[PDB]
Amino acid sequence: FAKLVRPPVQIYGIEGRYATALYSAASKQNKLEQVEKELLRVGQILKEPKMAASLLNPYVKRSVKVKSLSDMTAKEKFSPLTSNLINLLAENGRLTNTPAVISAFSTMMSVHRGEVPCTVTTASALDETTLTELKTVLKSFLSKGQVLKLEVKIDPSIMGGMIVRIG
Amino acid sequence: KTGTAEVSSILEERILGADTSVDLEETGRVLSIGDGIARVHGLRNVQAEEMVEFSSGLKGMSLNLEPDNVGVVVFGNDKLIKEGDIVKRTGAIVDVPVGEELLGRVVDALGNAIDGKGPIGSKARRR
Amino acid sequence: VDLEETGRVLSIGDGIARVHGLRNVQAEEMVEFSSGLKGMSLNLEPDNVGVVVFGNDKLIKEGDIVKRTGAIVDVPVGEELLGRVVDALGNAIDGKGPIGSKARRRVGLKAPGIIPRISVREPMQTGIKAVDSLVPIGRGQRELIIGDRQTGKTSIAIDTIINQKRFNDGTDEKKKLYCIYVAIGQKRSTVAQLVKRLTDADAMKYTIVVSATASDAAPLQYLAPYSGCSMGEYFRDNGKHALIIYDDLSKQAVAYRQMSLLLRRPPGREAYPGDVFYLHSRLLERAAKMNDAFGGGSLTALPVIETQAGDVSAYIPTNVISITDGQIFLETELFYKGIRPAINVGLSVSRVGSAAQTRAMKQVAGTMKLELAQYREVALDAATQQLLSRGVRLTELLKQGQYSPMAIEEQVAVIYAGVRGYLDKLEPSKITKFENAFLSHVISQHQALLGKIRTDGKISEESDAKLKEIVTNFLAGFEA
Amino acid sequence: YFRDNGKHALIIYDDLSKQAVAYRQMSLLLRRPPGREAYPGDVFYLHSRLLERAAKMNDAFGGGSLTALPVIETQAGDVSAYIPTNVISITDGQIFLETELFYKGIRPAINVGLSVSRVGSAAQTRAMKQVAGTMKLELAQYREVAAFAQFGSDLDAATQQLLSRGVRLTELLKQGQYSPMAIEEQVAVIYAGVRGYLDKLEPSKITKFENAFLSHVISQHQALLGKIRTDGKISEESDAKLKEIVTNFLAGFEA
Amino acid sequence: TTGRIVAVIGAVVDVQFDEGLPPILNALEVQGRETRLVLEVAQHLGESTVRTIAMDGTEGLVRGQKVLDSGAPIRIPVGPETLGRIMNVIGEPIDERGPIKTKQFAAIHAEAPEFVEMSVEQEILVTGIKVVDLLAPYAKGGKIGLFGGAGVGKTVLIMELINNVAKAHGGYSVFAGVGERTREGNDLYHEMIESGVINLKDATSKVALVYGQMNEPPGARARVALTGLTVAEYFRDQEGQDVLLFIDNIFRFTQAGSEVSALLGRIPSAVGYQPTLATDMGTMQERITTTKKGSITSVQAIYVPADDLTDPAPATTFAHLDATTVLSRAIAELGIYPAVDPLDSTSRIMDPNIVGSEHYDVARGVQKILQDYKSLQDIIAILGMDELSEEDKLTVSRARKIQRFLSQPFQVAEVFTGHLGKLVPLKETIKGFQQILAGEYDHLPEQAFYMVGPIEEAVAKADKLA
Amino acid sequence: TTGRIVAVIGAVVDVQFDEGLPPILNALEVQGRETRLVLEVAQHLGESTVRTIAMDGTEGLVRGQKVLDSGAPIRIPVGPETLGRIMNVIGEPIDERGPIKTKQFAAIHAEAPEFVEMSVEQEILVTGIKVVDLLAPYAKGGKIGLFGGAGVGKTVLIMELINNVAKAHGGYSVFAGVGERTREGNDLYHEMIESGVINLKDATSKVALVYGQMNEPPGARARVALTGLTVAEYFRDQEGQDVLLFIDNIFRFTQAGSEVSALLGRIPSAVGYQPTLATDMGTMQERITTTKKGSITSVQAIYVPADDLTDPAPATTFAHLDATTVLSRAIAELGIYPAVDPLDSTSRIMDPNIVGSEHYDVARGVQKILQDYKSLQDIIAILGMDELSEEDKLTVSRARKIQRFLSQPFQVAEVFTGHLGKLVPLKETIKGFQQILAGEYDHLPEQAFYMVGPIEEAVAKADKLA
Repeated sequence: FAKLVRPPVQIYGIEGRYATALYSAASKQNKLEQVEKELLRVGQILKEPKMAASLLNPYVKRSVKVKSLSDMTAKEKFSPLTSNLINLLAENGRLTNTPAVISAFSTMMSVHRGEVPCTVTTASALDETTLTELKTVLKSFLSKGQVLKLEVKIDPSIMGGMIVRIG
Repeated sequence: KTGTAEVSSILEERILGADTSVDLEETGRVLSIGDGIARVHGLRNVQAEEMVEFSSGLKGMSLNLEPDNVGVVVFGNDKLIKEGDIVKRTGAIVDVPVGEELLGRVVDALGNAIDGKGPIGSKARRR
Repeated sequence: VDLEETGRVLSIGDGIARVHGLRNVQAEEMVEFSSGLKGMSLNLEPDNVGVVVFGNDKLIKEGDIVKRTGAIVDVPVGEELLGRVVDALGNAIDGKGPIGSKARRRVGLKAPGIIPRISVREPMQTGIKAVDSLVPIGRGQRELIIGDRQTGKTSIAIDTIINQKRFNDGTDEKKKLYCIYVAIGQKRSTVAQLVKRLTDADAMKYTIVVSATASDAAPLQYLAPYSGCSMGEYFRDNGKHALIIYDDLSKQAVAYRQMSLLLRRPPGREAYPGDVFYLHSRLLERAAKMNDAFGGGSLTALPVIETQAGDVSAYIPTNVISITDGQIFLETELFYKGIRPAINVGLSVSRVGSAAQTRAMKQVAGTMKLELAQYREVALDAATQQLLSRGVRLTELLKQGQYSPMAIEEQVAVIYAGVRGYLDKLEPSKITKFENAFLSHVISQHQALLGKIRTDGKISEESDAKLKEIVTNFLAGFEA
Repeated sequence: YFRDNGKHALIIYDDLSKQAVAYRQMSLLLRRPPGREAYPGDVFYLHSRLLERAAKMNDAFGGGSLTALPVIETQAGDVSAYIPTNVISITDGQIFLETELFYKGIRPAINVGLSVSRVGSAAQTRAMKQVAGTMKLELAQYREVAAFAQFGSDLDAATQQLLSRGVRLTELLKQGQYSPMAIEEQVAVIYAGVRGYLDKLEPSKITKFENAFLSHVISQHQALLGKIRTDGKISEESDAKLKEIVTNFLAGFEA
Repeated sequence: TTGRIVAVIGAVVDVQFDEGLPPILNALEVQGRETRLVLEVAQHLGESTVRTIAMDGTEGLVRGQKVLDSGAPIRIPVGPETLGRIMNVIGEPIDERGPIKTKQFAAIHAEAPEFVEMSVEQEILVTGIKVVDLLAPYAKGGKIGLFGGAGVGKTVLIMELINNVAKAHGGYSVFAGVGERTREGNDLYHEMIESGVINLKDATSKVALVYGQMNEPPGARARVALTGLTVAEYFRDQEGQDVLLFIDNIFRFTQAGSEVSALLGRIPSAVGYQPTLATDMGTMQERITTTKKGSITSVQAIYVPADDLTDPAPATTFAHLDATTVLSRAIAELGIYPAVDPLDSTSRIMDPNIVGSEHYDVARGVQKILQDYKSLQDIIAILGMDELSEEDKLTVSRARKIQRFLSQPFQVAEVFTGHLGKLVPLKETIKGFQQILAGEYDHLPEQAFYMVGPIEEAVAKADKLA
Repeated sequence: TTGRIVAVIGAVVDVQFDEGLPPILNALEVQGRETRLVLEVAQHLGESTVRTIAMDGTEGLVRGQKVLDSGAPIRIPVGPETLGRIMNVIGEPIDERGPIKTKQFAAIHAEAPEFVEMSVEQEILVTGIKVVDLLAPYAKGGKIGLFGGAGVGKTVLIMELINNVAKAHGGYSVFAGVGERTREGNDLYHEMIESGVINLKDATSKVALVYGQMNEPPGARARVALTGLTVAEYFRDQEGQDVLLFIDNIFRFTQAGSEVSALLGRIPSAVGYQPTLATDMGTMQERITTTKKGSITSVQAIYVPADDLTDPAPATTFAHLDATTVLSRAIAELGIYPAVDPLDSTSRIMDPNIVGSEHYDVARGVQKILQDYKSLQDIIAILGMDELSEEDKLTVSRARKIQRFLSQPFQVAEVFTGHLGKLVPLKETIKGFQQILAGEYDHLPEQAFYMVGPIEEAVAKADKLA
């Protein structure tokens, strides 16, 4: 068996069944953030195009899935007991699905002990707290100028479409 | 694969590398259990159609050797059976007691008493 | 490498190659597998290409290179097929090889507009009495030839064709008729034989035989009619008058269906998916009698369905019925009666037939249709007994043992005989006999008249009278 | 609500047939199944739970009711048809209305053999019960000699009369296109036939008899009817009058 | 906004516009598709991908190719300049008299007018057909749906109806050729040219043609219905008119929908259908009707798949029908024209009062008579005659006349009939059959009622014989 | 390439070949196969993993196995020792009388004879049985579909056919006991042995036996047919011979295949009918003909599935038919040996056009008479013959004579019945019944005609009777 852990993010199923494993596996031993900032650097040294198709080549033939990161980033110490799960991902073909594991992992990994919202007619109200609407009043203390009518707008809509909606 | 390796009985350590467990060859973990179908993780050189033994004292047969797991027909219950359960091979596909000495003997399909005549004559068993 | 115009076969085993790559691809491109097989990039999936394979797949090992051809599927069109038995690709599988059409034409080439077309009126012939009389038609006309297992069915076409031999071998600048015989599903010997007949009929010269024997990888066979379609329109629009015999779409449909389901694409009714309708429409709407710009064009489509148990109840038949401009049901039972030809007349119908064949013929034929009708109806009084007598004669008179058609003038003539009851002055056995003799008589003598009748397109009183006279004596002294 | 508030509510659900169609559809679009006949199975349940909510409640609930008249409009009388089977198993009968009869002009067009109320008597006035009880039978029997020997042509002379009786009743059970009534009136014509005063009449004119007859009883015997209406039952008054009326009035209707 | 062709699986065009996702129904124009390739958004699939429908050809659609959102759902010109024009689905000619240009465009998907301006009741239109008028008294502005088999003289009939009606018409007419044959439209074209009521001194003809033929991809066929509606609603409501809306054939629409359903990833309901089939019905059908804002007399050719009516599609349809017109193939087979199954063809306003109940009643006796007579048919089928009953023997014969009497040859389609067809006003009709009810003919040749209009002439037809 | 079993889910053995995935239908031999578990490649699933179909069962197997792609399909010995020998599909005895090893081995990937190779006419063939030859005389290369009752001397009949042909054209035969009921094939053996047609004195008996029993996989049961088919192409072309392909039952094949299609999860056509049912058939069927170096005429035992014919399989089948043998248990019941269902065994390829117009006509005359005669049987049935005119009575006699004359004792069972057969050369035949038709002999006794062969021999029997 294992033990379920989730520090905020948190998807459940389809990579989210997966993330919640290394979530208890990295959070046990607490190599979690050491592997976040690992996985973050790897999020782009992977995603590239010197390779569009040489660190994420899946196939032209299988050989990549034999090992290409079981061997090219186990060519990196990066990922040194979480590079086993990338080797699984490399064999198991989900190697293009990593962006949502790492997004789950990092919007996981910050916000991993944090809270994001966005109410009505704000939109960058998107942060990492432990308490709420004391903090988003602190965003109205950026200046209450600039907010709750733009970015995303009480103009047509909240307020403006509601008097149209009564008819 | 999917879910059964986002299954972190497996996965939660495969990360780490860490694993070492059931043979997953000759043993399995019950992946799912419902309906006397134990999707049993592992088992892959299990005899095909092998009657196995459960970590519930029951037999099942590892019928479908699927690439990850084994669809194991449970020769019985499933409440009792739980996930992760070790399914240990027995090695063995069925043989049944055979002889010619069941003449006067009422059995369960396995070639064993249900008569309540105690046990039957079959000194032999036969695949 | 290019995995963007070429791909490596990601999976194939339903014989549909999932190909990774080819990307830069269009949509609707004819591809090539490395197997010299062609495919059509059916699916531009975001990721790989579902390619319907124009071949077979023990002919392929995985990862196979599929190269774009960079061309959207075309089929040869032109006139280099007139004399050819081809595969759809237009390779003469007679074994003549490339003696095929130089031009190729996008198999995508929809039905001309309404306005582009201008209706039929084009006398269309078979020399097959029944047709030319009773379901007379123009040329554009989709008309279903329907009846079971070469029960002469196939025979019918031969006579039809045969009449056109003289016409194509004539400068019937209307009945220089390109036959497109789409041979669908038909075992090769069968075709060979047939072909042979046609060779003998050597109408092949003005004829495409789009050739699908049984065997054949279906998507190709499937493609084949469409191929044919491009070509037939090629005549049509280039004025010329084409005849397509789609023989039969039943087989396509199956093939397709088979294909469909395998494509894991739905059914519905009869397990087929409904773009089997689309199939037929898309193919057949492309058939027409054009306007004048297209040289009045025609491609007359004689689709064939060789029935299975007259179950037209059958959706696909229904489909077709509504599409078609009539159907000719041939009745096996009659055939079995010996009735050669064996038609179920009742079903053989041209709603559309009107004023697009032969006015001459109408003068006896209209009346005949009617007469036969009544004659059938009484399936006693003298009135009817005549009809019966007459009728039994008439039965013979559209009877026409396989391997014979006619030009019209003769047809009107012999019918004429019956309709003046001259054949009633016989009884059925002697009719044929009469006919042969008579025929050679008029042929000789009244060749004047026969030529003339052919000329007149409309029976003239004169012709009637001369004919009558000819007949009357020919008849009278020879009541065999 | 009405039920529980004593109110007797009548719902005509016309129709659940369509409802299912939607419901499944909805399910399917949710990928939530297409059980037998493409409908997922708890559409029965759907309705069961729905319809159990139609009941005649005790007085604590005001005694009210929710009378449920579910409707199913059949495609071609297709009733073993899932939802119909279902529905049948909840319903305590089905009122089959019969088309042939319709074409015959018989509207209502019923087949009452295929209309059933297990319920029967809880549902009616005595008035009607008294005249109707027999009538049902009289038709039943009438039908039967159309049927054992599936010929409308007869098997016994007795019945050549009885058949007349049946036939008369046939004219009577019809209902005018766009026309309801009330029970004493209904009984009025029914008594007339049941106790027979109009087999001494031709069957088509029976209804005609009613127009007059009815306008008469309405006129006169609203009195009498006053009684029948009162009794919910045909009374000695009513009856006595009726026997007489029907005969006399009928006599007047004719002659 | 622009999309990428992300997947093309035929004319189901999976588009990813990442440039936001405009409505479900936002109409798209494909870039790199010079030939105006409309896709209509169907789903917001997620992933900024929509499933859209090309209605059209999928030539040269590189996966990635730019598709430009048309910024509204599909809009079409509507304007009087459409009449006498064969407009395709796409608001464009196929009159090929240059573009069918109009003042206003309309988004073609629309609301089903509210109940209250909808006139709640209607009045029987007269078709000039005994059989019709008498038996299924269809209503002006109603939706009359012509169930009928494949080419079953329906097509002939509708044309004849056009013939009978459209001429006489005060408002105008629309023909929406849904999955129509290019040919029939042709035929029609010429007929119309011919008729000259598609007068070309009129792009304001008496009839507007909107065609969405078979050869189109379904999306087009699917959509021609909406298109046509949109125009006509405009003429009815907007141009006040009593529109006659000839639709031949909605089935083909339906089919077009159904056809896509699969590869709308949907479960295509029974037989392949649509689960939404019904909503589909509401959504067009409820849009067409008679308001106080005029009448859309809605003539729907309905192919009855495999003449299967139990067939849910038709099964539904009846509900929508003010007039259900069932053509009897069975009858048709008897060569008969009027070939109807009138014991299946209805008008709700077939119900006494409304139509003059006598008129009706005269019918009720007939309807009955035939029906009983129908009943007999199993018995007869074996048994023929001689142990049955006499009265029935009479009815049989009478029915047999009646049967014949409904028959009427084709006036237009003398080309088809040979015959001249006939046309019968009410009286001869009501009387006609009624006379048969009087059995005035029961020594007059029975079949002689065949292919007649007036019973008089029929009487005559018996007579020349004896 | 080598594979490992990656999944065994049943006999779909998903093997991942760890190297290239060679074309489909590669026979792979699983190593760790005591008995040749050839896996026939079914899919290139990708992964160089195949969906395979096990030729073997699944019994107790471990996975991850080492499999060696045999790099080509299933190979079997072909050439003459297969005659008088029973091989399984793998081409390995089940005669259990040691090895066949007919010199060339084959992937049963012998293919269709192509357009150029076909005789562009194949003509009439004869069988040595009168009934056939006049009325339904075979065709060289052609497929005939066979009905008739379990060992009505059926089995025997077949054996006799095998006898006649194998001889008469220098032919030889392939017997595919397709889904043979193994015991019954054992039995079958014994008759053949018995009959000596199976010569143990020559595995160059008249017949090569392939038995592909019920106990084999569906695939195995399905595939034995091509295996055999492949053989007949050898004997045809290569041995130049006139192969007979006895398919027994093709239906049992059909089933065997059909199971596969389904089971592959692959949609088989409707009602479970193979998707590809027609191509399956086709692909097999097209490999039958007169090439130029021989003809493989197929003798197809056909169990009409569900006695249903439009039933897709037969529906298709018909396309491959030319001629049909309906044997008549009734004719058998009439004692008649032959037992043929005469007018029911057909050639519709018998045409005056094709065979002699005479041949045909004579046949036709015979057909006239018989058929009509049957009509008379009915007359006679109604109130007994007594009811006829004498010529007809005569014809009845002729018909009957012809009946008796169809009767031919059985040569291979000249011993068993004691009814010592004949073989009928055609001319004698056409003439034979025709002469009976010429009615001279209609005097002559009728059992004369009973169990004879050539018509002269009937004359002999007549005198000798007399």
